[PDB]
Amino acid sequence: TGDRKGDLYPSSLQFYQHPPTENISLIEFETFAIERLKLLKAVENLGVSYVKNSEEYSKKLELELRKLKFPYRPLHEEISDDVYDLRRKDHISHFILRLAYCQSEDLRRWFIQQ
Amino acid sequence: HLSHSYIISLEQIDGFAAKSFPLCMRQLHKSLRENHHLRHGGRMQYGLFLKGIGLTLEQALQFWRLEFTKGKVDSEKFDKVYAYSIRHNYGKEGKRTDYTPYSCMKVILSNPPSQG
Amino acid sequence: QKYGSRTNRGEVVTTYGELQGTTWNGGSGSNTNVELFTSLDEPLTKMYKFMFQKLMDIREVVSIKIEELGASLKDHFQIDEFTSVSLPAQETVTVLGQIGCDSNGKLNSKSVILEGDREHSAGMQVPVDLSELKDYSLFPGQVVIMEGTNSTGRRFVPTKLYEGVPLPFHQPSKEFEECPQQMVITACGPFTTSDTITYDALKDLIDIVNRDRPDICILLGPFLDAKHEQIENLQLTVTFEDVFKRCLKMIIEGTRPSGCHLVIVPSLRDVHHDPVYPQPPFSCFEPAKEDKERVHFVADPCTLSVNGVVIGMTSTDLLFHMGAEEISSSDRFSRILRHILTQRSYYPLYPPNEEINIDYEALYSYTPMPVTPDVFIVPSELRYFIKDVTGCICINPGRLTKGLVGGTYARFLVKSGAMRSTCISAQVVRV
Amino acid sequence: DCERFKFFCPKCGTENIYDNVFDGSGLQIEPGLKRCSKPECDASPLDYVIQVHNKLLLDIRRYIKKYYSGWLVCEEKTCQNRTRRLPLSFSRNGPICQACSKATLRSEYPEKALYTQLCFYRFIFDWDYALEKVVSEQERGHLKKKLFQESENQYKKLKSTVDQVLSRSGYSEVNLSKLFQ
RNA sequence: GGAUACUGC
Ligand code: SF4
Ligand SMILES: [Mg+2]
Ligand SMILES: [Zn+2]
Ligand SMILES: [Zn+2]
Repeated sequence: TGDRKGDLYPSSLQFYQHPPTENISLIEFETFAIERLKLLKAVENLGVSYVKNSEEYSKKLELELRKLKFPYRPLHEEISDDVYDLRRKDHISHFILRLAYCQSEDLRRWFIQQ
Repeated sequence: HLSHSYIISLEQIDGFAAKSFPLCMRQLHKSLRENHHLRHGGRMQYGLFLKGIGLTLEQALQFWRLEFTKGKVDSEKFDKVYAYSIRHNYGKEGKRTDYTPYSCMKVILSNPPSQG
Repeated sequence: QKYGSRTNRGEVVTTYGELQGTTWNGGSGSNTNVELFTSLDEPLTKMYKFMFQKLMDIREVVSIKIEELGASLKDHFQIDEFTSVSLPAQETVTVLGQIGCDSNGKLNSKSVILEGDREHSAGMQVPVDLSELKDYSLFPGQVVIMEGTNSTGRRFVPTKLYEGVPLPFHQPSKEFEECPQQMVITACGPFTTSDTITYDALKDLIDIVNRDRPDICILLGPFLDAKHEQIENLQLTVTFEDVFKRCLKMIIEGTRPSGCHLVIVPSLRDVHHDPVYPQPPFSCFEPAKEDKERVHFVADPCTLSVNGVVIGMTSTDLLFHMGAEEISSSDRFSRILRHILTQRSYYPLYPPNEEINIDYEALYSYTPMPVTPDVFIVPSELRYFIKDVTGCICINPGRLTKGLVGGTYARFLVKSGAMRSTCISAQVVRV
Repeated sequence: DCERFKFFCPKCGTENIYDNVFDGSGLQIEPGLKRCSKPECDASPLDYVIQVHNKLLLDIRRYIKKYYSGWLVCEEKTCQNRTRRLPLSFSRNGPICQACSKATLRSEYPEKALYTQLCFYRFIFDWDYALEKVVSEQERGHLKKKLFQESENQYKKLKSTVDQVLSRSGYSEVNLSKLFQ
């Protein structure tokens, strides 16, 4: 909690219920959108290639999450600023992709699945 | 465009019409490509034949849409009218029966063709 | 070479007001209070996001400009009702609108159109026939009220052109009644010769400042001209920001002995600054702790208060811009200056000249003239002058450098409540 | 539809067109500003990075001036009226052309055009983006070593200019409250 | 190609 943080992101996992209210930059918008698109495409490819309970699936998904810097593991330390940042990413990116993936039923289904 | 962000074929049908298509289908295809429109009997016969060769519902829909759109008709008109017929030929609606392709006996003894 | 060997150094090329001695001296900014004119509208003091103009927003801004000026003029003239410009009129009707040219060229008496506001005319235009108007002076973007008739429904024929109404002058408070007269030296760019980047004229002006110890020094851009031959052809070995920083350091440090309040006004020709009008103040230089109270980075245009004296200033060459478009029935500069004062905007020309980028929301918010200024600094490529237009002393000090040869600056004395003679004396002098 | 970055070599005077961060394929790939386009010319544009900065600022000024010129063209082919003046008479689609009174005036250089031009100038200097997206695997490996750190730093500095300009553009903040409600 | 409805003007 360095400068402008709060209790807005208690846990890693979330149901994505409350839309973000912040003012972000266009560069941040684009970066978050593309990064989560990469994450979801990786999820889809790994689901097609491997069994979702397989250990290969878990290893590859962890590698992708680490590469794109998304929250995937808990931390019993506290809400570190870096962690906060990651969670914020996740929360905003999700809703951005919602805006991207609500035009057509097909798209909707795909999004939901991933 | 995020979804499109980098991070049997219809075309060969014409080729088949050169060699494999029986003369009936060859005539129907020639007329279709000459005028981009077929009377009801031709539509039924050619649709059933293209179902027989293996053209999937999506493939047949795409082919008929592309062929008819050139005939100076509204794009929405196709989905309004001919989509149901195309679906029915594949047993998708109505009684929902997988209608078999016409047999030569049926074609000979089916509706007698007339002018046009 | 030519500049360094000039022989007319210090020559007074123009004079106005009370005669003064051959030498001018100031208070070194001792009993001086310089601020931005505190009006209802907030001043432009920081960058505003630009490059995003909706045509609807431009329409709204122009329409509200016409509507507001017309409302003030209607109250002043006791006009009963305005009529739609486009509708036919067999009898005489009063119409409010703005002038324009029917084509892209320069306005002439046969190419005048009147465009009404959204409230009274739905934004419709009408051609204007100036055959029945005996005296007129029109420029594009000028908000006017005219009495005329439109018998054919296709051509408006004005018969009366209502005169402009300037804003009232400022009524100074007594807080500055006992303050002495203040000396102001004003100069405008370019500050370096066409073939040099050494700022020799600026050094001479700084020497003059330290010699005369004025109370305020108003420096108007450009400080790093975009049209400088060295700049355009990319012969500079240092970044634009570095040259501008060096120039500002020279100005500020060199004026330390004089203790003179510096007012820096940007120019649209500043190659290192944001190219948008109204121009935000410079923000790339942080004065030392010993010069923070002396340096004022103001916006273009600026309305300054100096011990109660209101000075309007703009770096934009308003006179050159409007002289190319003003049409008159029969002093041209005095007419243009009166037009500027009566329209109550520091840039009433619409469409603007080709050399100025106008953000119309910022123009609406930061170009209204709060009052009629006591002194109006309007540097121009045209000849230097000191004119008295409707009681306002309009000073064009020229430009410090005119090509290869040295230019001119101006010095004037201002005291609140003098005699309306707020400008005791003024002089355009050679560098 | 965006203009590419034109820089005249100070030594030879030949125009260099830059449209990507990297030029060439395989191990022969290097940053565009490393070598001149003229084989006989040994001058490295990376040496004259002050001049590149100045030319970039001049180009940005040129594009901003083009946008604020406010040129409008009638969308009707048979009219194609070109005017600087925006009329207050509007239809549902926008300004009504005063030459024909039946068609809409469209901006010759809309805001999207300027935004895309600035984004392209940022793109042609985005080292990290080029490495991730544009560059291949072997090329990425060859470019992710030393011997290019100085070029990387200069490219970062040059991208800082376009980033600064874009930060001052209203076409640079996204209000997520307005999007999600 | 056919069949079943009911709006309009
Ligand atoms: S209907 Fe049968 S016999 Fe007649 S041309 Fe076609 S395939 Fe040959
Ligand atoms: Mg029919
Ligand atoms: Zn070269
Ligand atoms: Zn037109």
